[PDB]
Amino acid sequence: GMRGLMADPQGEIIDLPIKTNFREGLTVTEYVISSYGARKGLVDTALRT
Amino acid sequence: DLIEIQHASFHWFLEEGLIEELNSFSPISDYTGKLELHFLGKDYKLKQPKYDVDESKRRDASYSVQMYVPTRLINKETGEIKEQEVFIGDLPLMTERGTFIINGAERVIVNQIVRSPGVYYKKELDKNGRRTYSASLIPNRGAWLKFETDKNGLVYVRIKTRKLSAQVLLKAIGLSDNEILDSLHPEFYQKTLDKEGNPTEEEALVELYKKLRPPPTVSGGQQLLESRFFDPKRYDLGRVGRYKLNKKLRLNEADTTRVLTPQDILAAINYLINLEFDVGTTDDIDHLGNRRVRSVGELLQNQIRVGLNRLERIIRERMTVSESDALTPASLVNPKPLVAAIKEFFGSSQLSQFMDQTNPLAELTHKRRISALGPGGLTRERAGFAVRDIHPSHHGRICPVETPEGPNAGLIGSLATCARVNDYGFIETPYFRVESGRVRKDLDPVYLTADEEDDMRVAPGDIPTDEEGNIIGESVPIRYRQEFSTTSPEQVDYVAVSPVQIISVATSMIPFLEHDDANRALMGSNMQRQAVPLLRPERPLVGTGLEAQAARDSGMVIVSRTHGIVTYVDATEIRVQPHSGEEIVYPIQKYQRSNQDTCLNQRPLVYAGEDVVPGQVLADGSATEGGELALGQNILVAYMPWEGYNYEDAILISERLVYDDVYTSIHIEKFEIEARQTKLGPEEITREIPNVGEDALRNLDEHGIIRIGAWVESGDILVGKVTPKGEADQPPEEKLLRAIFGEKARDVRDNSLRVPNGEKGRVVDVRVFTREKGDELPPGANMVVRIYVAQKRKIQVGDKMAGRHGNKGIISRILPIEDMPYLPDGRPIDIALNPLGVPSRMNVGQVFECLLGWAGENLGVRFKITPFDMYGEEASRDTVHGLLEEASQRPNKDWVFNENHPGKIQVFDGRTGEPFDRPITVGQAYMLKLVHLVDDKIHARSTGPYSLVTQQPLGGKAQQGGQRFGEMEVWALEAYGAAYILQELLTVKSDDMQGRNEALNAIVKGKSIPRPGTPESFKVLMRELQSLGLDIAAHKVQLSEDGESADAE
Amino acid sequence: ESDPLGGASKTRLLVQDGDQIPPGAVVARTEIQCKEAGTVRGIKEGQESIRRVLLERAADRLVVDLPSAPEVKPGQLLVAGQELVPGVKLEESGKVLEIYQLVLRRARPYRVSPGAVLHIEDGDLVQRGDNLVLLVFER
Amino acid sequence: KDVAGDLAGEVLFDRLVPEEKTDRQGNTTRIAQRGGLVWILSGEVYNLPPGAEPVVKNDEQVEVGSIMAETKLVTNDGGVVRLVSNREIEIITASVLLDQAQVKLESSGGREQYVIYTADKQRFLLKAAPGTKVQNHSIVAELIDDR
RNA sequence: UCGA
Repeated sequence: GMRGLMADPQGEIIDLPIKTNFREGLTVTEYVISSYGARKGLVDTALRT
Repeated sequence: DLIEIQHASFHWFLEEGLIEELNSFSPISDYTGKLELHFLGKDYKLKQPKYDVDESKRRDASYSVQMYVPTRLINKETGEIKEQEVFIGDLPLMTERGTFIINGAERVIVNQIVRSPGVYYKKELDKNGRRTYSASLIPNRGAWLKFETDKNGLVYVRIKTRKLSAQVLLKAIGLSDNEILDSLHPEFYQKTLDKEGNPTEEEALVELYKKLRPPPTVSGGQQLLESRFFDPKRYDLGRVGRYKLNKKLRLNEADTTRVLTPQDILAAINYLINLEFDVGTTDDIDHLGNRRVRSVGELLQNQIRVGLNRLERIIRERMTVSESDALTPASLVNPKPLVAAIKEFFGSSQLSQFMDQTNPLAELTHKRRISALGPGGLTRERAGFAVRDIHPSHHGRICPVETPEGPNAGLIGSLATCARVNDYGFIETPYFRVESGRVRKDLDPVYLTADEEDDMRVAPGDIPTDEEGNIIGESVPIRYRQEFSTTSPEQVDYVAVSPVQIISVATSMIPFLEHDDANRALMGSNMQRQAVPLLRPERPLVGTGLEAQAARDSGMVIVSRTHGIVTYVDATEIRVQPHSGEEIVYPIQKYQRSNQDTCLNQRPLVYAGEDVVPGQVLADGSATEGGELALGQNILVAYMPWEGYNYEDAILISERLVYDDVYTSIHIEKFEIEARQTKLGPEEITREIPNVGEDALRNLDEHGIIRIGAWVESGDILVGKVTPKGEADQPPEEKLLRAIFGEKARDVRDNSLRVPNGEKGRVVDVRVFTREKGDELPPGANMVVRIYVAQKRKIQVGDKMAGRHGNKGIISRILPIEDMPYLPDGRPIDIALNPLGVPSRMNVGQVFECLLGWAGENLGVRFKITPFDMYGEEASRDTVHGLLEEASQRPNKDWVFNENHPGKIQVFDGRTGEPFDRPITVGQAYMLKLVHLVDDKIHARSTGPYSLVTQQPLGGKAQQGGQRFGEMEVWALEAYGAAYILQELLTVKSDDMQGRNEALNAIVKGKSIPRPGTPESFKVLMRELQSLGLDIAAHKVQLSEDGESADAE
Repeated sequence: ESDPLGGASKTRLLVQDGDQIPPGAVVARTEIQCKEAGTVRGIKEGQESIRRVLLERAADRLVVDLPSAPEVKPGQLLVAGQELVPGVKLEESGKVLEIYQLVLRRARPYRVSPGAVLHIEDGDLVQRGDNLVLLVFER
Repeated sequence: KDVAGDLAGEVLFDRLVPEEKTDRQGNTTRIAQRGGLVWILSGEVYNLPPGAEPVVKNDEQVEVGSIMAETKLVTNDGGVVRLVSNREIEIITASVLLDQAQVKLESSGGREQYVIYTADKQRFLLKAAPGTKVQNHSIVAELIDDR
């Protein structure tokens, strides 16, 4: 389906969505937006333990 | 070139960094003024080294050079010039790969990222009140200027200590009342001038001394303020601190770099007052325009600066006690505090790290790491959520994917592919100019230094362009002021030069990166730096094309430089002749030991009589194939669950990977022994050792040392060493046993070097380093023997294997080829992977890789697919399914592609011969073999060594340690009913000198005894609390008796 | 070098070296050139207020020549989307300059919610991409 | 919510009045009780330095490459300008030059000082140093006396 | 520093 609306590293939802998925392939613009949530989900795991 | 932050930094130190440190140190004077000492820094020698690059690694030395400067010692009264070259210190040189050799071990210098010097303003709300603006003038070295602004128009200056009024500092530096208000709006400054008095030029130095140093002195107030910001060799803004002052405050003067100008303090107050008038920009601490990086050329400049300051105290303490003349200038300079300053930075500092040399990918990555820790950076406890996240200014400079997971999640970054650091210490990214909707790809890039945020509009390298005409797309997504937007293509300014500009050099080796998740691409980049070099590597079929550039920049690939004709090629050297002393020899290393117990073997590639070009591969490395890099093998894979053998991330391989020497690596271990000097008697290496017969004295050459090429197993003797003893405290049992059969005990004790448990191999280097041979030895040693043992390890059950997409696993079963499933041509299946881990982790690119490598298997073409496309849905699915249709058009291969199920074929079972009910996806996967083998994880202990104080078992595999039963493990047994297991694990297994003897004697005899004694760790705590002044004791509550119990006695 | 929003700055010296300069005279004269020509607007009424100058070029004024009937008011703001007379529409919003070819100066309106703090005045000059208002809302 | 502009030019207001509700919160606020529409006209905006003066008044036509703003650089209290090889200009208000001035660096005894050998058979030692400041009623030279 |  659709990837959705990702957010900033501070928490602000960007108005530019990611209309593709992991089968169609993301763009270079849609890859750095998805990296904001992957880094946020990574550093929140280490502080959770 | 990918290594420019290490080569250009050490080149700047050898011509600009070392000259600037010696020019500021010179000249020096005495207390009276009799003689003066000044150096000539721009004429140093930098003589030849002592040992070779490979010789310094085995001799336990450092590849260093001696530093000599000419020194002119002049005298004030009597005219005399004493010119003499004096030794300064030992400086380790950078090798051809960009590394240093310290004590025989290769080390790197990790680049550390810190804050840039300058003025930074920040809006701060301390409580629910008014808006307060702060300031911070950060220098390169010295004290800080922190200007704050409270409510009701009160601007204060804080110079760690209590704050003070702004008029106290502004008048003590030397100013008038009319020189302040003319360059200031002055109506806001009247509120802070009312409740501050109005001091004169001399009515402010006294009050400044009373609050900083709490009798005031008119001469003490000037010497205190000048030593903080105006004195040389105590306050430095730096070359980049002057650049940031003239940009933020917009100053006209420049090139000061030494003394803080008092006009700059007035400009920082004027920018702070105007922030309340809604004009001016608030700086960001996480912006890369405010964050600098430093390297070996800068970090060595601070170590000689603190090393020459220790030399200044001895040079001034020798020109005052010796009141006589006729003294040599070579005795005034003591090299001992400066030698120990350089040796502390390269061997004892945290930022000089142990180099990872598993494969050439980890060697290239470790020289480009960007860590935020070090002596002057950050702390592991002071790191927060904002410093570990990704800033929007990291686009193309720092890799957002490659970072280690766990504790250092975000603090240790990696440099990107096209990133470059200038002379000021800022990361730059190349960009192509776009003029009227046309990418000008004709000239050199611009290399913007992160100034495209508030001024320029930057498009990434993903937009469809035409052939020099225009841009195809009508809506171009750009980034402007750290926000993404889609504007017209005629309004853009710059465009990226490559789609791999964001990712690093290790993330770029992953094909189909856009189809994988960002969490699994983090793991796929880390597992690629742990792959062992195999015996015969193979190039990938779905490679990205960047493997050829990373192999040449690693330094382990012999390249040509002469454009000549190859004459002689053997397994040790390659001899060519240069043309437009004409016979150069390229040496080839054969099976050299690495830092991570791997091989560094090089193999010849060229033949005799072949034209070469500058930049051609002459001899590839261990983990390098012809030209490109090769870290694994291309073998068949199938995504099907077996009978529980691939249940939870487990790997099922075949027996064909064992006898074909697939995933077979060579590991070379190194052992160490030393014949030290015992004060009872000198130790020597003999062959006739006591209590060892002919079962272990077969490989010795009547010298106590083994020969070359002897197969050693677990429990042998490498070096037979004896040690004299002087105990003479024999028990009465041993005196009666010896008196019967004779055989009186000798005065020596067997201390022979032995092979540890689970270790075997073939001895390849038995190099012995003794005295009177031309090498230096440590004190308290007579003979140093070094043994190198090489072994050939195959792939077994329990080893950790992984791919390029984060699909790690551990092999649990090796099946024969008749039990594995087979393709309809009769070819069996190597790996039977589990398809359940694919859709839960979004590993889609590993399905695109195996389906494309299977198309390249039947064709033999070795595709090179760059990441981050082209037409949508026409570049990944129809590329794979279109090339699989071309492989099915061959008359011999009609079973490769099917019309109903495209990426699937019919697989037959190997045990029963019946086909499966559903078609299975097959393909050629590229798997790697990691360093986490099953041999390094085996540890067991019955009874070994014990601790020094608590008398508990030790911990470690190399010293026969025991497993720790921590506090979370006690809570599980306390939640159980296991009270007797908990008392056994705490008393008879640890910290009891009496209970361990009776428990071990009970098992051998066969009758166990209950009631263990008091543990030793409680009696240590009892004596420690009594030494703190606390009368703590244990009593008995028995009938009419309250007596203290003696737990120790 | 100067920025793109600044313009072209020149350096010229009125007097040479080795002369008799009177006290209270000019020494250097640095002038600022103009990229595009037009009519200077947005002059400040108060003295000693020189921060930025406006240069309305020829491309900033769109001319629309309708043949049916010119129906416009002096000082009226036209929003693109409405129809003046039946038979023609609009494509660019802005203000009208002259009252048959009606020229339109290009502009873009912005709606401000009531109760919001603004950081702009009436009659000043703005740049491309600066903060103007601060809209407040409840969520 | 930050609302940034897209074009540059003159700011025009439509049915929006400002209000000064000054309180002890931040002491710099301006709210609008009736928020209407704000308009931004078109035109190129060129910023000026704070020391420059605008020589073009309102409703004046400009040409391509003409003069827009001339900076008035007036340095009073100076009569003679002197420069050989430098970047910043320097003006000199007073200059003195005594007759028969001949200095010589004949200081073989101790430290190097420029002894002024004038035509009146006098040797003046330069007590002042090249590079330091001098004030009113200061010592600049001192002659050597055999008596 | 690196694995879970």
